[PDB]
Amino acid sequence: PAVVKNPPKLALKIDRADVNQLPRNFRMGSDKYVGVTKTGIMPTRKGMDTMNVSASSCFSEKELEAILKKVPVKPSQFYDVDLRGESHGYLNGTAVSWFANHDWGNDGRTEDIIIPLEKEQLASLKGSTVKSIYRFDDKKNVILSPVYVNYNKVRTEEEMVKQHGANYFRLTLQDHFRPDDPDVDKFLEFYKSLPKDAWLHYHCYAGMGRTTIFMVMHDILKNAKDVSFDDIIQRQKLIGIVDLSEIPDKKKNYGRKAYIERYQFVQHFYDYVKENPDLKTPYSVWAKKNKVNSWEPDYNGYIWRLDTKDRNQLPRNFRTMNSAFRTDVNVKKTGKGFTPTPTRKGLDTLYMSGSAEFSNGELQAMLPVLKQQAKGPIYIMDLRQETHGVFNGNAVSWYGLRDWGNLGKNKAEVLKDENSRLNAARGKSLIVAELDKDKMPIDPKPVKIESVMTEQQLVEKNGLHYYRIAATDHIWPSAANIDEFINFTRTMPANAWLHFHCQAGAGRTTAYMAMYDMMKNPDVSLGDILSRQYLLGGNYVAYEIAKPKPDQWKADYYHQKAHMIEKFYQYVQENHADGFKTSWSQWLAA
Amino acid sequence: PAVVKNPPKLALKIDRADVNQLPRNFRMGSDKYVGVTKTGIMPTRKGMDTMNVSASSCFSEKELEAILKKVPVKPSQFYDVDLRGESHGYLNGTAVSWFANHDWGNDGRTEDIIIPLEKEQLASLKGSTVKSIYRFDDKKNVILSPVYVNYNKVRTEEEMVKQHGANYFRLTLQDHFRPDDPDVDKFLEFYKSLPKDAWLHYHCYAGMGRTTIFMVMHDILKNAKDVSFDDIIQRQKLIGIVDLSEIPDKKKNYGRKAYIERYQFVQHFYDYVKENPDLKTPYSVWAKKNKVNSWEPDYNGYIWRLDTKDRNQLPRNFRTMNSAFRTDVNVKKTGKGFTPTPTRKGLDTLYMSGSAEFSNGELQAMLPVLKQQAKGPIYIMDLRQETHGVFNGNAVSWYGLRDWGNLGKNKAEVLKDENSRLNAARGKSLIVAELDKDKMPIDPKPVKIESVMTEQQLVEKNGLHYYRIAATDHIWPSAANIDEFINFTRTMPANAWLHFHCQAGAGRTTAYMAMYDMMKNPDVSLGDILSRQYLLGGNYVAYEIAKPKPDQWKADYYHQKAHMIEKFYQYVQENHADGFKTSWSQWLAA
Repeated sequence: PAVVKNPPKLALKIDRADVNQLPRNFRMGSDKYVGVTKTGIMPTRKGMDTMNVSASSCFSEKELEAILKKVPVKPSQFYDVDLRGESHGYLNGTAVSWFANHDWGNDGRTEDIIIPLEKEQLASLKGSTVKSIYRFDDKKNVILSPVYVNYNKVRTEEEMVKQHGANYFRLTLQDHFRPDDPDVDKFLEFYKSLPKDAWLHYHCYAGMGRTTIFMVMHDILKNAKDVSFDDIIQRQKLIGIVDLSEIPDKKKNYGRKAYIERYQFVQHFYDYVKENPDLKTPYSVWAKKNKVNSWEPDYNGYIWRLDTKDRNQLPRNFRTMNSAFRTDVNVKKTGKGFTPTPTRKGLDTLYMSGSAEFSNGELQAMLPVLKQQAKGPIYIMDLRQETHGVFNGNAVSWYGLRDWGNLGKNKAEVLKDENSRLNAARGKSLIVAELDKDKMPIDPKPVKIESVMTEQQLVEKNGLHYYRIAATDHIWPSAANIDEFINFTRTMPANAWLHFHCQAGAGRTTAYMAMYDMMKNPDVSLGDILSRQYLLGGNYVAYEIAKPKPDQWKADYYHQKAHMIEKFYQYVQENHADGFKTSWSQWLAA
Repeated sequence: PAVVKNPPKLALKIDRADVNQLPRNFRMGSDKYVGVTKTGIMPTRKGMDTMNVSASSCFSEKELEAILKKVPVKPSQFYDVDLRGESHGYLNGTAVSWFANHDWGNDGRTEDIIIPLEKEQLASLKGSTVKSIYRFDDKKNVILSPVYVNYNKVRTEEEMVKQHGANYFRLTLQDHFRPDDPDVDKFLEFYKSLPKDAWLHYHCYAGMGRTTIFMVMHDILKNAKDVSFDDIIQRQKLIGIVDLSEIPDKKKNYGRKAYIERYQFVQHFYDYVKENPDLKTPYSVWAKKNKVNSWEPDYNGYIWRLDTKDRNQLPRNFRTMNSAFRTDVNVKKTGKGFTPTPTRKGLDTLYMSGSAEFSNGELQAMLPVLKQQAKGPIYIMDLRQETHGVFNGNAVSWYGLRDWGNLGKNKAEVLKDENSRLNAARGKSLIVAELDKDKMPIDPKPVKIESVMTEQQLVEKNGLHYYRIAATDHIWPSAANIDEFINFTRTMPANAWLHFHCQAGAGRTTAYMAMYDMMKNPDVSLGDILSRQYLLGGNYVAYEIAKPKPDQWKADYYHQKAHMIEKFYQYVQENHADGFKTSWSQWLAA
């Protein structure tokens, strides 16, 4: 096969053809030493025979059978530890994956985006039994001219391994680098919970880098108290093929730094198991305490942001289902299915409005407009996970990088944080600033906080009702959050009017309005729903970034929304009849 | 101007046209804040007043004048701290440099190779008066279309600066990376040695990256006990541009790691200054102690290598100045001036021979041949810096990476180490192995060491005289080692026969034989001497690698030999008259 001259950014290619044999670089913790150390003295073998571990490059289905046959245990005691962060899966028994230069197909992505993206990429292959798939050169690490592959099974590595009665565990590690502290913590949690008779098999693509890191971690976990670090490093070289302490002249600049960083990492890991036999205190906490921690971003709040100043007029992006379509249309900000002329039916019976956050004056201005249109209990649906409130009549919020100050907290932890911080601000002199295009404060100056109340106190004091859903800014609403919404609609009053809002009244606000709209009008088309919600004043829920520039971190999140809003529409179609007896979370299990 | 579609690997380009003005990104530790921090809160300015520091991008000669005229001190209290590792210089008042992708013109070179390489690169321009010099786009860091530059003077940044009465200090740092621990030590030593009214000006190419790192170090050094780490990081951004704590979304994989590594480095530097206000413990020592040290190779010996087995025959590459030229001559192994038919003038009376190391048996076979051609006392000149000796009749050495086991040691320390290790091995049983092409031991098996002696004891026991020069393997002999040799020849008998040897009989051996040949025969040209010495069985001293692969670390050292051998020649021509009154070191300094 010839080398592809103009390879695409991301190309699906063959990893391993289905062959009956042990996979490349297969090896066991009890194998004999091959070759010699630089001194010519063999390192001790102490503890090697009882580690119950193997490792290899990635494997085709038939190669996995050979492994299961070969290892001295039953599939139920076998755990496949999948270390690849790049997207991969199986066409029948053939292993495949999406390749980008340096095997950085999912470069910079987090696990919560990688696992779902991969599921989708594999899903896009189902429903066909023939596909053009590039070939690959292992030594030159480049893609080669394609060949058609016939198949009738598309599986993730987990589905495939489970179907042979074995276990599975994934880590989405970028090729060429040591794992970050959070992944080490995730791995140690998995390892601490295993049955004492478990057999771990590590693999990545080639079977050397990442896999050697983990074979050394395993060895350290089993024998650090009895064997030295240098002996562990050398014996893993002798039964595998990589010596982690080796920094070759071949490696320069960037590459060289990654080799050094991975070698220092296993040294820190060694020192960790050595000073913490019980693995009680987390690796990340230990590393942090000893200043050898890896870097992670911090999303915690650091500044009171002014969301909107008290003024007497409607809030930004305000709209009702009885509002006129917009004038400032821009098709470049729309997406799949946007017609400039949606049906607009069911809208008058849809008692729903939406807007950006509101201050005290903006809320006064809304009451008359809503009272005149409403025909039942009016609810303000606050969709903000971030801590926010009211300072001297102005809407403020505790802002952290990416507005993710409460990421990871449950609803109750959010409320406790919210009540706590707002209170701690009462009466003090604090900076409350508006943020510019780059999120830096504008002409910040301290100000005395006279009054402080939650948005709920402000809403109820004005005779409206209130319901909080702590949805994270910039992302598709979580499964639990969408269900908390559907549940709420089960028991809500008769002709309840729902006014949705987040920080700007675009992202979360429009996604929920669109979903509510679909629930009440399963006769309208997904395209019409999304189009009307955008024409009214929200954004286009299915919008995607055309040409993703480097600094556009939202790209994958927009894509995730585009995909899930359509999955929601299909949930409404198959479950509204029942009255949604099947919850969205349950339905997702299909 | 326009971008070049295919620039040469290394391309000479313009850094700064000569203009009368402050250089870009010029700033002073006393400047005022511009912009805000993310919290809206400004960091204290404590100590920023008395740092006596400035920074900027690289500058043209006129821009240096603008700086000197601008700072509040006289040229004599001014220190230009040049952080550029890339080769740079001046054509008249215009700054120029040799550019390679990512500005890694000298990627992986040590300061010992760089400073002289740069001097030779700049010298290569001397003589000519016109040069087509590529232009350069700062915003995209790409080589643009060439212009014709006319100059009458070529200078190093050091020569240009001192001519303006200022002081100069260089650190050869690679762009994009934090400084390594040994470079930090070298900086701390420079720093500790300064008068207290010194003005330090830092610059790299753009005035950011490397420069920001040292602006932050400088601040830390002057105010660590009074200002927090976070404040120094923020206030340095307010007067400069770059915020070191910022890891931007646009930085991925390799790039992102570098940003992180530099930010962690200034944090460790901060802890170090905090804990060592007196800067007594070197940074590297402290870093190793705390396990936050940067990685460096270990050249220490670790295995007894079998240099040459006790056999009865002349040693490898044996040869005399009465010998017959080689039959297997290879021109790909020669170089500038290789006549395949060089003179013979002054040879029959040079009284010189050479060869690889030798064991007991090979010395024996050598005596008869020498004692027959020698018309005076025979001296064995052992040119090995590495610790070696004789085990059970076999020539062995204590081999460390690159055979640099005694790197950085003086003659006395080398002999002390040699006696210690050789004696320590007597009686014991251990590995003495021969090495393969990868320097790994071939079939390592322990052996009992019955007898042990130094090469000196072996030589003197056989009635020959012994002299030792500790020359480092693979490189051009040091100025001190060359002078130690000249001095020896001035005190030896006029009929003395010198037999040089190293471990292979090629590198060090031929360079010294060639230098001696030139000293006795100032009449014959370099080419004759070098070819003559190659034909006789040595190697070509001016040999260079044609298409050097990334794994051939020796390329730059061969280049250095080819350059210094010619310089030595010019030393003879100008000093053979008075009998070398001025030493090679003294001359070199000119």
